Amino acid sequence: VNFNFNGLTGTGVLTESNKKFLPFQQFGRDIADTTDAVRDPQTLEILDI
Amino acid sequence: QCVNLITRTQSYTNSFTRGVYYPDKVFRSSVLHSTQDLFLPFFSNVTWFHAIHKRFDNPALPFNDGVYFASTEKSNIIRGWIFGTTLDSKTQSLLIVNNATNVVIKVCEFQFCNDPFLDVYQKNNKSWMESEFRVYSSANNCTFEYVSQPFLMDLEGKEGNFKNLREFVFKNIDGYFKIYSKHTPINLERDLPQGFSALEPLVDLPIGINITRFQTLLALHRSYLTPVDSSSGWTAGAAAYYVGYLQPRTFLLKYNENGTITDAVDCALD
Repeated sequence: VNFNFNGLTGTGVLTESNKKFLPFQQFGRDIADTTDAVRDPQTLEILDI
Repeated sequence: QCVNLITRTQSYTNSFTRGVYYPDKVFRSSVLHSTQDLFLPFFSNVTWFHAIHKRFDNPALPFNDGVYFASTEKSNIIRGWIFGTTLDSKTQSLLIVNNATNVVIKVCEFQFCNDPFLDVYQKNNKSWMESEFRVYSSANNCTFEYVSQPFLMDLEGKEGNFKNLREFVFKNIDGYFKIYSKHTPINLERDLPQGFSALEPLVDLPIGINITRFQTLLALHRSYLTPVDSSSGWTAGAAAYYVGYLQPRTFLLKYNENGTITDAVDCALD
């Protein structure tokens, strides 16, 4: 599926939360400097791209 | 009103590994990454002010490229902050009130006193409700207002040993005032502790202003009564606090699996 989260977009599949984050930490950039984890603009749910 | 202390009359110490904050809003797990920004240089001379409290000063602290403030204080006698350049109702300036009830964030054009501080507050019933007020007393040409949670932890800590330490970082980039806070438990009672911790962004105010000088506010009862000994008891040594300046370099950092800041190395140190 394609996704657009308030600006930045992407295309892939989505997975439930597995990590803890930090309550103002919402992005999930990896060692490859690519976005792969983000939280919902409407709810506090971690999702993995 | 305005009370100025006519009779007016800096113990350099060391900060080991303090002043490390998350440089952005991304999460990296168990990797290493380096950025170039304004941190505290490691092992620098930091100015510990007059370690008494009887004693009240009106110093001149210049602001230049971000300020790291750190002052543990029981019962939270430290309550406010001043940021500005001219302080005589010429241009805009910023004021912070951190009392127990709320937090007040002003950008105003106040007629600041040479030593802004509240004196004496008279009698209601064994309690603290303020009666006297002398910090600006005029020049109220502002229509700005801001309410949030008060950053400081609560008051009336009467333990013999030091228990809590409060550290803040104020950064002025592109008129986008960034405040980094950490309330930490320490029990060693000796200056700046030797340890490693992270700082977190919680307050971001986009305003745009020029700052060259800064101060801070206290609040107490010096006499508790107007007629007897109103204001003559104090001299220029107000309180003890740590102020550090910031320098731009590269500060390569290591993350853990939890994403918490674990270690950082300064590139141009050794």
